Amino acid sequence: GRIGESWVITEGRRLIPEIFQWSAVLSVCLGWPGAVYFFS
Amino acid sequence: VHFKDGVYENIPFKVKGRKTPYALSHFGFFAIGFAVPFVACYVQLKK
Amino acid sequence: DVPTPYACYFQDSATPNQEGILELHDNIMFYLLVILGLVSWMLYTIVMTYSKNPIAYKYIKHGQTIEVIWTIFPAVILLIIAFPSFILLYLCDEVISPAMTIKAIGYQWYWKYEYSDFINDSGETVEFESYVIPDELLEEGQLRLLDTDTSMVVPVDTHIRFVVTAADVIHDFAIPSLGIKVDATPGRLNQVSALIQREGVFYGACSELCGTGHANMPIKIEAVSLPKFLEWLNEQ
Amino acid sequence: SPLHTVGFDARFPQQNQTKHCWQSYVDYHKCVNMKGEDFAPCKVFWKTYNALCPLDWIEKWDDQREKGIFAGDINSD
Amino acid sequence: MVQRWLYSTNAKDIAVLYFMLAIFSGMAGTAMSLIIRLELAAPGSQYLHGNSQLFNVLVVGHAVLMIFFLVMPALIGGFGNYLLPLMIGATDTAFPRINNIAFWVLPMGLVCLVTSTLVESGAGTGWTVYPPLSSIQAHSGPSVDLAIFALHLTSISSLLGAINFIVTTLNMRTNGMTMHKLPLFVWSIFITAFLLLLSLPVLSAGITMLLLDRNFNTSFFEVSGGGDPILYEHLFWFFGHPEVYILIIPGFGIISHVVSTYSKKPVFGEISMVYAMASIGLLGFLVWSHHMYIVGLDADTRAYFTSATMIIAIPTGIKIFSWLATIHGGSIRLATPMLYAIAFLFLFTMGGLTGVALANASLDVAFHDTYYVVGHFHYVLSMGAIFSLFAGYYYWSPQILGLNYNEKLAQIQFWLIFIGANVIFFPMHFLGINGMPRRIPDYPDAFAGWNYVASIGSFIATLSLFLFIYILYDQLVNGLNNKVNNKSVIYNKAPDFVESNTIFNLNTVKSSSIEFLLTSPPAVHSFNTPAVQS
Amino acid sequence: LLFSVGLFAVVRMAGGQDAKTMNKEWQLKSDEYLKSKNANPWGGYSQVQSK
Amino acid sequence: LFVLLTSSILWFRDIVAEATYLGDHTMAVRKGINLGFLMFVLSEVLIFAGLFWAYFHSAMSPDVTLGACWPPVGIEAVQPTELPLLNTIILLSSGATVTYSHHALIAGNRNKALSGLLITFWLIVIFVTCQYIEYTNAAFTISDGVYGSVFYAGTGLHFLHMVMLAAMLGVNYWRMRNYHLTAGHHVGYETTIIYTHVLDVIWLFLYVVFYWWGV
Amino acid sequence: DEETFEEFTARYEKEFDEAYDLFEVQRVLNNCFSYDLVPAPAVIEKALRAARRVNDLPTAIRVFEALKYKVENEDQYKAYLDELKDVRQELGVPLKEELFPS
Amino acid sequence: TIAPITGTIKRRVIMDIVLGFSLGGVMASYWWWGFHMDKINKREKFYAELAERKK
Ligand code: HEA
Ligand code: HEA
Ligand SMILES: [Cu+2]
Repeated sequence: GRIGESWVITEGRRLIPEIFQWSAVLSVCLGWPGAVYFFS
Repeated sequence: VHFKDGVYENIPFKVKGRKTPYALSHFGFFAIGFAVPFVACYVQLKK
Repeated sequence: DVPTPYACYFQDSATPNQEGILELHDNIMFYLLVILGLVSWMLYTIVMTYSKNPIAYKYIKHGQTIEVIWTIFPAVILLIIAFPSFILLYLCDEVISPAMTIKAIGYQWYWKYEYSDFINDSGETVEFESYVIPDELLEEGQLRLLDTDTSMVVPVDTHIRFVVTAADVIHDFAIPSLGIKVDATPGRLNQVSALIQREGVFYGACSELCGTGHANMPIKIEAVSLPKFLEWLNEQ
Repeated sequence: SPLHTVGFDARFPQQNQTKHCWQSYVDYHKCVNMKGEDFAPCKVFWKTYNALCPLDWIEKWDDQREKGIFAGDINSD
Repeated sequence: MVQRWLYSTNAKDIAVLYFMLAIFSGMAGTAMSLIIRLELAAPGSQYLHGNSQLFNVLVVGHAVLMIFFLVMPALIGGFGNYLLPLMIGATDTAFPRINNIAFWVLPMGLVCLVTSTLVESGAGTGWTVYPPLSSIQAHSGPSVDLAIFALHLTSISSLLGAINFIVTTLNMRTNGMTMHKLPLFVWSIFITAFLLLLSLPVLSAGITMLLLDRNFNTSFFEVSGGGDPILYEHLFWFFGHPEVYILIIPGFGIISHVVSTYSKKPVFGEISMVYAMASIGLLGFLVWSHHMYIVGLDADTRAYFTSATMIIAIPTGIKIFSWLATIHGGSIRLATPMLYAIAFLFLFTMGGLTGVALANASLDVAFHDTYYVVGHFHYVLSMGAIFSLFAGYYYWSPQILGLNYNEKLAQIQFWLIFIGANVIFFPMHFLGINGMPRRIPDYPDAFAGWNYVASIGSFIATLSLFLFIYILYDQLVNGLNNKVNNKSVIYNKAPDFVESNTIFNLNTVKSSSIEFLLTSPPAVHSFNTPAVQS
Repeated sequence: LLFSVGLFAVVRMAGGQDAKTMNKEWQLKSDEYLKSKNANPWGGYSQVQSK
Repeated sequence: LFVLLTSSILWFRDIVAEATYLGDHTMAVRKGINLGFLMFVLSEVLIFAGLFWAYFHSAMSPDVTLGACWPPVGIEAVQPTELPLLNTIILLSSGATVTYSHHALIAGNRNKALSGLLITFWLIVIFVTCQYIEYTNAAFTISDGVYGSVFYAGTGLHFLHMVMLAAMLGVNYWRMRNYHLTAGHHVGYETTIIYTHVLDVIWLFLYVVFYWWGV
Repeated sequence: DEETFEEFTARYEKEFDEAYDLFEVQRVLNNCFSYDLVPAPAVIEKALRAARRVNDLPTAIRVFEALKYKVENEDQYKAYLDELKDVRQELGVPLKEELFPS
Repeated sequence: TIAPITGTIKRRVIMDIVLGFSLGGVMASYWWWGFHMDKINKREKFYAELAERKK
């Protein structure tokens, strides 16, 4: 109820949505090492 | 001095004119956008 | 060491002060990266949640207790990151048992180095010249903007002071590997403490405007074995 | 110079050493050009004006004294 | 008919004219910076035959032009003379003659600086004019004198404008308005004007002293003759750092106004941070000397300077978190002001992070004059000034013209400048750690790929400027179409799930000032009645 | 982006050749000279940039 | 330069002529012009203070070489002292006698005001003549070898503000000759009341030192 | 400063006594839902009768779907379900059978 | 029909700040530890040649 539904997202923000944050910075690895490999 | 409604006259240019329908003055603005560095280079060196 | 294309790491440390300051800066930038990640996650979660926010709250103003909590958090954080900075600066600004001195008073658009600490044959000073190598003089065996007429030899495993000054315009004695850089006022005089630990070749430049020939004023130093260094100071 | 020639800096530990050579040279000149016999009292701080102080200023002062015209704001006595 | 554009007694014409002058200077600076980066695209002489003298001439032209004719005039003058006396309820601002004199002494500066840049000798010492680097022996001719005269006249213009703003705030306040609860923009302009009034005269005195040295051939700061140029170096620092505050704080006020009028919620700790900004303005005279750590000051002096420079750095994070709370719990719209403010705040967080990395004095020994310092201030100045001006324009164009601007063009413009800035500024970390040596016309070819990507980003910025001018043309030619259809944004803020269509139509804006619902700028006689507020 | 890359390509083509030295073999010789002695940091990685 | 100066003076006298002639004067215009003129004189005061501090800063002698201990003994150049002391002392006397003569004028506006204006004209003429006597061959030619020319340069640059003070007094007198500046929306009086009070303080600051110090 | 919240409620009822159009209903609903407080069934019924004083069924849809989606409140459903059921059965506003099957 | 309300302001910011700190710390620390162990092994090797120079 008040406690059971409180942890739906309170403790769920560490394993459910971290993929979004990880992919929000994934551009660096695909972009800059790719350019390094292309030029060198 | 107090006859400006303030809809299209606020700009310090005249919209009217067949020779310059905001086409000659703005092309001059285009020219002067890159004119000063080009002439600065041209005075001492080549472009 | 030597600048390299598409590098990913700082050059090898040449003095213990360099390694200490780089490690402390690494810890500082670790803290900076974690707080930047904090702020980035703040922004990301807030925008993602409120791109479809149903209700806009309006009556939360100060929260004085938690307000002063995040007001006193940065102060203690900066004090914590400054205590190692405090001890590092207190150790670095002092000179502990210096051994010898090398001086560099470069003229306009080129460098000049002085080795008055060592005697060439008997009493007389050691002094030489060093000028840039342009494209026309860039033959097979020289580097553009990285090779000078004469290299600068350094005594390995020896505490060395850098009594640096200028003549006409401020010239910047820059050796990134040694972690040394001081702008030399022509009328003033500045000295710093350092000592090279390993044997190697390092390149530098002038990171301070000189004039028309400011660019072609490189610094080319090197390190060799102690008998070889002593012999070089003997012959020159 | 095995990491120790003069020990800890005591003459002027600060990085800036602008007004450093003149004081290190005036006492030496006074002790030298007074009788020309004994220099023992002023025979301990040689490295102060030999390595810590640039030798260019020292040789410039020596040349100026030799030629009879000095550039520094000093006193004849 | 020409007295309106030559003897404008009204503030709005002067504001738009300053905007035009600043945008012209900015586009010229951007084009010539593109030329410079093309010269630095690859080592050697591909387009310019070496000429390091000419190289530093255009480098100093770059710096001086964008600092003195792009960021300064419009960003303060337009917003000040359009809001500060208008929102308070004053009928008309005083001192039209002073503003006209400032305008008409400006072309002296423009022409003199053009002649100074277009002589064979020229002045090319960069933004630093400390002798004997700025000596007449290398940079001969009249360039130094013309630059000094331009400095003097620009300082006079800015100081007189600040005086007019200050007297308007102090005297033209309406009866129904408390001083403690002034809006953040008013306090921002107040602090900026007072810091300018306490900073510009010192630099003006130093510049006059240098002019006397160059004319009468005296010995004050030359190394020969027992001079101390470090005095003028400290004067320039105590100008620039408060001048950095002058350039940034009005941007902070503009962002605060945007977020307050958009997010529909109050700014967290509004009065507390008004007091904090007052403290910043009072204490800015103590953190001006964190750049001279290597000149030869004492260790205790280094400790004092570093202690000050990281003890006055908390309010930056305080403002970051306050605006984060201001956008927290409310409604955020996919509008250009939102994204402009978000990008500006994020890149400012990275810039402040780099500055905090620079705050330490021990690390400065190996970090000063490296690439990291120039990368840091390019970060902070570039994003701050450029994004603040862009957000101000895209947030205020319907406020001063009433003709809607395309949403699609604005979004693609933002994306272009944003991607250009990111691709330019990301590799600077590697560039700093390697130690790219600054101000070299022919740098070592090791950084060739990074120079290539920097040139690509610069050219992206230039085509973005072309998009800017084309967007201006599109607005001028199709404002009526934008008003007719939905191709452009019609209302600043979207309604919430509480409002009926008619109610929102008759309650389109609930802001803190009448400017939003004030009709397109009326004649020179506006605000005929005082503003009453309770 | 396409306009950027195309205009850069055409302006580079119109610029013409402006480097009579520093070919690939020049860089190879310089890297071999630098990375043959004097306490090399694992032989370096100074690859030639491009054509 | 002379025709530019005449054009500027003509523009100033013209604009004060339209100010006195068009009328339409309220408290707004008078207060605004008075505040603006006070700001201008405050800027002039700040310029004076900056110029004074330009040569005042040599107190602790923080230099490095060729001096670093004022005075840098070793050079016997021309001493700038004792040349302008007559001018500064007669200016001190004039400032002392006009510290409240302007207020006496504004209170009375009678024949005593005419006498005050006449004596002011005579004293400023004496000042400009005693400045003009040493015009070219004052100390030497300013071409090379500078050791003590800083005081002379300071006096030369300070004389200019007195020059425009005399010019504004003359243009005010001619404006009264044109019958425009009466006891209404006064612009000359509203500034000349505080001109002496804002001038004497800074001149005493510049005279207590820079003449009794640095010799 | 954790100020009182019933003062704004009493302001809502005193404006209800001065209510003259649906505009005041919109204003009071926006002000009440803006606050962090969860409205009790009493004040919810007061808002509902204020909206029905002009007899505007779309306003009833607004208030009901706002109650369904006012505040996450750690994802409170069952209380919301029973509250919506009773505030529906008091008068009868069947609308969830239309927009949901879309 | 719950009467005691207005108790959600305190914990929202607390959970947000702790989650942000944890996520930023982990994200930074990954590459920080990787590049740090790279540097530490390189420095240990360099110390090995430094010792062997005098040995
Ligand atoms: C005001 C701060 C500022 C800003 C914004 C910039 C912006 C930029 N700077 Fe500069 N720079 C300095 C301050 C600044 N710089 C300083 C102090 C120096 C050192 C000076 C020296 O030592 O001489 C320097 C030096 C410097 C150098 C060193 C010169 C060298 O030796 O070769 C380089 C190198 O390329 C460079 C590049 C750039 C680039 C690519 C940008 C790009 O960010 C440019 C992008 C800018 C735009 C986006 C402008 C858009 C134009 C508009 C039309 C505006 C429209 C707005 C409205 C009116 C609505 N800068
Ligand atoms: C927009 C303007 C701006 C801003 C905001 C800053 C911000 C800062 N700057 Fe910088 N700076 C410049 C403009 C700016 N700077 C310019 C033009 C120069 C070049 C001048 C010259 O050297 O030539 C320069 C150079 C410069 C130097 C010169 C380096 C050297 O000596 O050569 C130093 C050195 O200390 C420095 C320090 C700082 C610091 C500590 C901050 C801090 O205030 C940053 C504040 C932000 C943070 C606080 C981070 C985000 C918030 C937090 C994570 C909160 C928690 C963290 C802490 C409280 C520890 N700056
Ligand atoms: Cu600072």
